[PDB]
Amino acid sequence: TDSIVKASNWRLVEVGRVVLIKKGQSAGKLAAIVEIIDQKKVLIDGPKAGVPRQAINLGQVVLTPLTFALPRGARTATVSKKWAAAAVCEKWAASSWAKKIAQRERRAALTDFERFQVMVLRKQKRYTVKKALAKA
Amino acid sequence: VEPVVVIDGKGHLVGRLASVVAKQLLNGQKIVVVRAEELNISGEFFRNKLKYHDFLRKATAFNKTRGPFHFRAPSRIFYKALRGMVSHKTARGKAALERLKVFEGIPPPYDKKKRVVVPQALRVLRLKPGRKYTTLGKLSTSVGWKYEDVVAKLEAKRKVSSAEYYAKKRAFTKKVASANATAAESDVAKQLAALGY
Amino acid sequence: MKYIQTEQQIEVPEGVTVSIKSRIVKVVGPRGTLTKNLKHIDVTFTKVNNQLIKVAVHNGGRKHVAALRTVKSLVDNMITGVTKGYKYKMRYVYAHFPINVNIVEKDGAKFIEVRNFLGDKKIRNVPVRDGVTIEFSTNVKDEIVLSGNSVEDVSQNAADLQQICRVRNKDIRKFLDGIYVSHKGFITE
Amino acid sequence: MAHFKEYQVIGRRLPTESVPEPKLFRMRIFASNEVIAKSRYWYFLQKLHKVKKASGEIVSINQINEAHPTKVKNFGVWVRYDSRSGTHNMYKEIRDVSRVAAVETLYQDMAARHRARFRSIHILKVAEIEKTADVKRQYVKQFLTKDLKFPLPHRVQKSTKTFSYKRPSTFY
Amino acid sequence: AESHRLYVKGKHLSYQRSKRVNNPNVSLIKIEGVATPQDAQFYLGKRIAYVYRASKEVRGSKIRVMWGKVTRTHGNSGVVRATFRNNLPAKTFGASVRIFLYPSNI
RNA sequence: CUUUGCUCCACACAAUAUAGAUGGAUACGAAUAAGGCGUCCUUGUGGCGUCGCUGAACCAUAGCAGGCUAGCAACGGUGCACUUGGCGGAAAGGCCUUGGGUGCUUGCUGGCGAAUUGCAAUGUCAUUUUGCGUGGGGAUAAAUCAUUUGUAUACGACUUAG
RNA sequence: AUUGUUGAAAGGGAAGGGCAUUUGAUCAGGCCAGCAUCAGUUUUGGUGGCAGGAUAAAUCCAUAGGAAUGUAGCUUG
Ligand SMILES: [Mg+2]
Ligand SMILES: [Mg+2]
Ligand SMILES: [Mg+2]
Repeated sequence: TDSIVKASNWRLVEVGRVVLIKKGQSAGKLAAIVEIIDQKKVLIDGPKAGVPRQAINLGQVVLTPLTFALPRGARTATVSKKWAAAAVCEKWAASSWAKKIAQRERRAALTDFERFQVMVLRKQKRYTVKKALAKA
Repeated sequence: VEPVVVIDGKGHLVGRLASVVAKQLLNGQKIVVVRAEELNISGEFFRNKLKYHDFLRKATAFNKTRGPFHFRAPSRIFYKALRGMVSHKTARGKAALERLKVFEGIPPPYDKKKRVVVPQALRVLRLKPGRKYTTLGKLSTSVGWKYEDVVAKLEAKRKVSSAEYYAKKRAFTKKVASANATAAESDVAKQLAALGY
Repeated sequence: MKYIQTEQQIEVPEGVTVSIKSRIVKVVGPRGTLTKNLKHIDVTFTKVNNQLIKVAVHNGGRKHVAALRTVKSLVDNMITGVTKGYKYKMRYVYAHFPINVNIVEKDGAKFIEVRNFLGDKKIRNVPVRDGVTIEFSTNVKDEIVLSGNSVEDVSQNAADLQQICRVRNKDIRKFLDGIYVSHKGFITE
Repeated sequence: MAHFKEYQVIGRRLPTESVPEPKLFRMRIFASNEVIAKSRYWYFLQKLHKVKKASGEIVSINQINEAHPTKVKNFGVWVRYDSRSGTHNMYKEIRDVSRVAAVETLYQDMAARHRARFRSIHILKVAEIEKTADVKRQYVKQFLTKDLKFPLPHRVQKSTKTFSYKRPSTFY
Repeated sequence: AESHRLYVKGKHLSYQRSKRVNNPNVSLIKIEGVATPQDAQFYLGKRIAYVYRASKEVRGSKIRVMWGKVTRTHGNSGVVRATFRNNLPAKTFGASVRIFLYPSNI
């Protein structure tokens, strides 16, 4: 009938690939790939976030699933125009990945009183959840 | 953090795992290693067999019972690697090695306990893909270990029991994750989401 | 130099159906089914359409990229075997002593038995690998014909037979006796 | 050496009474600081001209920054170096955003592939290859194809802790 | 609650030393959760106790204590140096110590 | 079968001394050029969706080291002892389950207590091992020497018999 | 020297010794700490103002010219 090979559905280093910088002074910010230098280096640019145009080792970055249309070697203003058109910031903020990053940041920020309030609320949510597991 | 750590030896590199275990014990952490028969060594099988034969050649000439002793079982090959990375002739070193146990397969009581891995020693994260490697059970059998088949029979049985356990927990995890989803869109759940929970 | 991308194409013909998952290839055609574990190579298979599979290496050295065309051939031969099949012909060669070949059973096993090789009283036995089919051609004198889906099984079984009849302690330029492969080919042509 | 800068260094023989305004010679020198740049300047001048630091003077040393430090360029680089046996010329090609980045790579390469230390190497010329047709090396050419994409298979995330409670995935 | 702990857990790893000479006047302590010297800076000056048990009751207890303080960081991995009023005994390499949260600067 | 010896259990009371408790060792297997989870159906090397980018988790967690009391709402959670049935021999000595009992409940709302350890001092809460005394059960031998044998033997040892 | 008895203690192919502390035993004549404000020496952070250079180079803006790993449009297939 039909053949059925799988895939392996990799994120590609390509012009327009959005990346989350992991190491350095821009760490945590997004940036687009603008040109490919070699197997390990790429030129990135993150005008919105304030990541300066720069050559960077792919080891310092994590490829995200987001890509947007961008000409090879686009200058910063062009990157900035196409980025906001493509709605890259909002697409990122909707991801489970971004939400986890945010959650981790939120929990880290909690006051000792807020931690106390959290315990009291979890005790409450637990009461009702465990009541529902008894029925079903 | 845990009062005993149970490392699943499978898929780890002998030396890199040995080096981490040795340091943990010297720092006063009890460790158990299981599935020592599934441990790897970089280098093709033949090379590693040749190295083991070089080791077998070594013996006290005037009386072979005076050592060195050539243990063949996977667990004891791992123990040899470890013993070499600890000052095992001192009282501190003897104490450190009392904090360690190594087993082929996963005997009781450790069969019903969580098993961790050591990423700095995982073969799949360490070796360049394409590089050849030995599995320690095969090596041990070739140099005279006798219980490869018994361990394999016992491990097949344990995995049947374990798959049944998992099937049940995976079912109970649905009921929970379902009941947690109905709890969302309550006032309490929305309040918790504000505070990062 | 690491090549960014090398790629081979595998042409799937009408009757045959290639399944691939974690590098375990199953081919299924008219003549039957073959499988092949390729977990010993880092390649990526991809379906273009129902008639074309691509196989690619990314960022590969000279030795890695050499493997890729091997992978193409091994999968192509699986497909040939399960449509056209494989058929190796072997002739017997002898000055004086007629080599005497026939199939036997040793506990429902199957064995190519070779008697009288250079007048030897030893009886030579060669297992018939599973999925290989032996037959003695009538039109041609002193010809055995091995055949099967798997070229690796067929070809090895012929080599098993060629090699059992090696001549010892004699000058093999003179003593040319043996059972040699005369023709590699397909069943349907 | 280190992370390289590029310097213009300009020197001359000291004025005599006979020759009150000697000819100025300029070099571009890659070096990690000015002190080394001046030393290299004399090292090379003395191979070319009858002059030496004692009988000469540096008139200027100026760092030369890259004109377009975030344009990707293909550089040709001509090199002379000493092997253990002899002395060889070599052309290599390097793709980078600056001459200074190209030279860092060149030096690292010659060390890796030919075991040539800094002392053993002379950079004869470094030049941006203006057109893609003129790139002569397959290892550069392959990065100049249209709509180049590629995956990074087999990702290894470095762990902070010694133990991990799940087998890791190498997916990307 | 179940927990009553107002200290961070640590382990006595070693005396300060070169390859072949130790200095018992300084101990090295690994504090749980501290992976860098930057993080270890928080614990500088905090009091440490090694608590241990004895057979003979003295001044109405069978528990004894050796007090010290964290003095500075050690290496790149969040180990700290510490000094005790009397030096820690070498038998305790691998033993647990308690890093208190006083004197406080929060 | 008499210094009431031996043993087990419960309970005190002593000593003992710790390679080092201080909320929880929180269980699939397999792959990694691939997987997990959910879902659907022609049940497949299936379709669809979703997750990862570390446990920075999850669970637990408020009360004289956690007191004494009054209600509300649920009929849930949890401890202890006791029962029901089952499964576990790799070192099983544990996992699960029935039923009722008895506490506790911070799911929610009240009342009373806490001081002077004096501005910190581990400020004592764990875990072994053994003895000793009470009460309750339970059990009622051997080995060695000496003698003896010669399948044994320098002597011990060995092998026999009484 | 060497020995007996008693008492105490340790003992996986010597024993003995140095530095340090734990434990036990023993013993003579203020003892042990905490915080604040300083001083001497030093270590590790946060943050402010200035100077230079191609009075950084860039980005950015304006403008002239260009091409290709040739965008739109167009023409064929
Ligand atoms: Mg043997
Ligand atoms: Mg001859
Ligand atoms: Mg001061």
